[PDB]
Amino acid sequence: DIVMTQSPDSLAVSLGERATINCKSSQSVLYRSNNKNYLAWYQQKPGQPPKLLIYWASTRESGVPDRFSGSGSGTDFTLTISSLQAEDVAVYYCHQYYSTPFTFGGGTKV
Amino acid sequence: TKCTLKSFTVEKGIYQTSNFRVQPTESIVRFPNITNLCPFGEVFNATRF
Ligand SMILES: *[C@@H]1O[C@H](CO)[C@@H](O[C@@H]2O[C@H](CO)[C@@H](O)[C@H](O)[C@H]2NC(C)=O)[C@H](O)[C@H]1NC(C)=O
Repeated sequence: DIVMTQSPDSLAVSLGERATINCKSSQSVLYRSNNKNYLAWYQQKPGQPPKLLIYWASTRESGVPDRFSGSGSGTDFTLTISSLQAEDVAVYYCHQYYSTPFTFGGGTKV
Repeated sequence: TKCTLKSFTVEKGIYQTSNFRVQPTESIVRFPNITNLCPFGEVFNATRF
């Protein structure tokens, strides 16, 4: 199918700085009839089901401050977090929805 | 010859009646040894057209 490589996996970075998580699947999970990249960024605090962060791999959804930012195209994608806070010790994932079967990321325990 | 000339009696001569042709004794097929099936699954049967 579409096997995804998400890097890095063990982000241990101090507070306040920037950080970036890139994703690289085997397939180029994109579309041109609608120039929308079928791919999403999710995050999860331990103990809860994960939460949606970025849809179309680029666009921001409500309730998301600039502590999250989605971008990417082709088959390379980036989740950039501008500043860190105390509630962001969480696991980040990427997830395709271009074509079944759907896949997730390996995780990123920040 | 009688059927060619449409007569029950024929006269001394040489007549051309039909055509001779050797017949195929065997049928052979030669195709490449390609083996992998074809990716019709991910063309006809795909989510995003
Ligand atoms: C995707 O499309 C193919 C056609 O290229 C379909 O083939 C099916 O294969 C399964 C297993 O034999 C059977 O249900 C039928 O042979 C086909 N389904 C039909 C006619 O509805 C199938 O829709 C998909 N292929 C697979 C492996 O799921």
